Amino acid sequence: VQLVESGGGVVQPGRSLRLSCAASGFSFSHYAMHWVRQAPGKGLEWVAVISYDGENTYYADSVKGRFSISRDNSKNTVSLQMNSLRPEDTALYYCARDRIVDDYYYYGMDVWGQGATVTVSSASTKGPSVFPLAPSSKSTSGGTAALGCLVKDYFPEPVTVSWNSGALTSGVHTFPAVLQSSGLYSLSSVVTVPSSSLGTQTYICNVNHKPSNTKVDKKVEP
Amino acid sequence: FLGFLLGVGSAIASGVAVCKVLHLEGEVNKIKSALLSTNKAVVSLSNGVSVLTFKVLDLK
Repeated sequence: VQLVESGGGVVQPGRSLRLSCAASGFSFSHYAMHWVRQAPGKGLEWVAVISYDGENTYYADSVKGRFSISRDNSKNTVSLQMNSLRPEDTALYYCARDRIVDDYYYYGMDVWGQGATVTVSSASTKGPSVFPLAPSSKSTSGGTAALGCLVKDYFPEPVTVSWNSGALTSGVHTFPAVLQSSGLYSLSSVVTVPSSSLGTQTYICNVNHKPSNTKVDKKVEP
Repeated sequence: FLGFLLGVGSAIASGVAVCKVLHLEGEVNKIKSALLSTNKAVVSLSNGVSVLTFKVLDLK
C-alpha cells in the first residue's frame, strides 16, 4: 500500500501547476481519491474528491472554478491541476484513499500519501550559501569549544544539515530557520566538541536543499 | 395465473456483491488476520458492511 506524490515546487501567483499521485498495492480502480491540503503550521483543509469511475468530482468552495481533478486507472494516477493560484494556496497537498470502496458517497481517508509542498511566493528559488562559524582560538585547554555552519540566503524551505554525514550527532543543535529582511531563509547549526579534538578530527557540515538540488559540504577549520 | 405481473429480480445479488468486494487487492489477508486467532470473527469489509466469518475447516 503506497501513494507517491509528485509535481510540487514554487510557482508565481496567478500561474498554474499540476500535481500527480501514483498508487500501488491496492485495486486503485475501485477507490475514490481525495486531495487534502494543509497550510504550514495550520490544520487540515479538504480540497477535492473524485469517485471510483471518475464521473463524479467535488471541489471545496475556496478552490471552486480554479482547481480540477482527474484520474487515470490504467496507470493508477490522480492529477490535480491548479491554475490561477493565490498566495493562500501555499500548503502541503496529500492524495488520500477513500475508506469505503465502490460508492458514489465519499466517507473518509484511511491511506495518506507523503505530500507535495506548493509555495506560491513571487520570490524565486535560490540555493543556500554556507559560511563557516569557526572555533575561537581562545578556547581553554579542557576545553569544550564550539563551531558550526551558517546556512544563509536560501528559498524555499527546508534545508537539512548533518555533520560528518551523520557520524556526529551528539551536541548538535540545528536551529529553526528565520525569515530575513531579503525574503530568504537562514539558519545555523552548531556543535560543541572537546577542544583537544580540534586540529585532529576533520569537521565538515553537509547542507542539503532539495528545492534547488543543492548539496554543499563545508569544512570548518580554526 | 397472475405470475406474470410480479417483477423480476436478482436472487444472489447480495452474495455476488460480497464476492466482488473480496476480489480487491488485499481483503483476503484481512480475513486471514482476523481468523488468525479464532474460528469465527466479525470483519469490516472494504465496502463498509461488517460480515461474520467462519473458519469451518483447518486443512493447512
